[PDB]
Amino acid sequence: TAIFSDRYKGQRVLGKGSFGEVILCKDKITGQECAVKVISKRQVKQKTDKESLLREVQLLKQLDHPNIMKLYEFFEDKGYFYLVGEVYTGGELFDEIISRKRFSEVDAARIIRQVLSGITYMHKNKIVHRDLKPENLLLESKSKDANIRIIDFGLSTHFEASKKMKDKIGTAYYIAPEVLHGTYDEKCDVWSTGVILYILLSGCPPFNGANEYDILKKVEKGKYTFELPQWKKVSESAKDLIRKMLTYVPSMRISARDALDHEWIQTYTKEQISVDVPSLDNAILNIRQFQGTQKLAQAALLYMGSKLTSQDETKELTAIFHKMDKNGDGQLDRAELIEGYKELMRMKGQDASMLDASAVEHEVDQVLDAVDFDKNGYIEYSEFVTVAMDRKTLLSRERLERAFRMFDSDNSGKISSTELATIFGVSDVDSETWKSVLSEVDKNNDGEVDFDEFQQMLLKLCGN
Ligand SMILES: NC(=O)c1c(-c2cnc3cc(OC4CCC4)ccc3c2)nn(C2CCCCC2)c1N
Repeated sequence: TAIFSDRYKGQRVLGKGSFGEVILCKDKITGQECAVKVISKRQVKQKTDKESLLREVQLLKQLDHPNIMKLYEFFEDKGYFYLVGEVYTGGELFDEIISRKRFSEVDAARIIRQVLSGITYMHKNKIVHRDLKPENLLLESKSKDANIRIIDFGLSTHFEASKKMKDKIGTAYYIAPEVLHGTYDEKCDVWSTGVILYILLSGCPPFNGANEYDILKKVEKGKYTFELPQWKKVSESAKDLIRKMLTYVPSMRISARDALDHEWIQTYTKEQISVDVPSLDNAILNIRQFQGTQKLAQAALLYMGSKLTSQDETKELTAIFHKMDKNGDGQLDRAELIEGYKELMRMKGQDASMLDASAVEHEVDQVLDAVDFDKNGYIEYSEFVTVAMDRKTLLSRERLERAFRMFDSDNSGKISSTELATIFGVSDVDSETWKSVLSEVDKNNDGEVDFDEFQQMLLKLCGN
């Protein structure tokens, strides 16, 4: 029976998505590139039986639509599921939108119709997304006219979502109230799209709050308004469609297919009237701020997670090498470093990157190539542990710095206390807890932090 790494080698990590890591992979015979989502059975519960999931996979492989991620293969072993799909290189939709000089109702209507078109297809095949949100909208290439490909259609029905805030951050804004209460059908995906439409035309979520529970509460009540200024530049036709997508009771809410037939869509995507239509400069400003904020809270949580993983892995790795070293010499040699590093993976797992014994050998060699002399030599294990673990983290430590640079749009070097309150609110860190931590790093501060102080705060929030 077939095995994933007999067919694909890993070329590099693309990142961290719902339910697992996504790795850029390459067929060892054809040289075909693919994006491979790797779901750890230890980290994720399954909601269905094996049978039901194999059926859903078989179906998904046969579906085809230009706005839906194409799935090609599926594998399973002891510890993992490997979902193999087409690589897209244009990145998250909202990350491209903030890079934009001009945005109008026409740009929004082209995007929305892509999304609706992909959904209506999937609904005719009886597949609900359930967790539709901006992160699941990838652009196909780095072109300007790129198609939108919706990722993750079908996963929520079979895998139990993380309760960890590092993984659920951003979700509450887009969830349909009926999902909250348990009785949901395909119409939930219209809601979520309705929310994404609202955000596209105003740059503010319709249901908003200081922390996840406060967001959920607005959502379950289902009230929002169009009274903010930027709703002045927007057509009645858009607000009407939003209204019907944000209709509380699902059976009264418009279907995806009927949304595609709505006047706003008819009008704004006909690709004639575009030259005459205002750019929504306020909305795009608000999205830039919304996005920066979301990516910073996300980087903070990952960085804290990575410091904890690192602490855990450093001690474990050190224990494996000590127990290996009958020399009692603290010296260690290459084949053993690999053997121990493998024994680490054995029990930790955690590493989509280390999908085979050969991935490991090469990571050992890269560590040794940053280290001193004689790759093949008898080596002192403690110094190797330091460098191996730094390598693992600093991608976090780097992404953290980068997301703080991006968030600091005016290049002041600082984030104000109010900005922190927002950042920690979205990260669901208790106010008293961070204020407390803020006071212990800089006991003289005046309500703003530099990057080094912000980093020290997060270190103290993860037990350091
Ligand atoms: N297809 C790709 O190009 C991907 C993917 C991605 C996302 N979801 C997937 C979901 C997949 O399978 C499930 C869809 C039905 C089963 C298979 C591959 C996937 C790849 N994430 N990513 C990035 C991951 C880091 C965050 C940016 C997106 C890609 N570039």
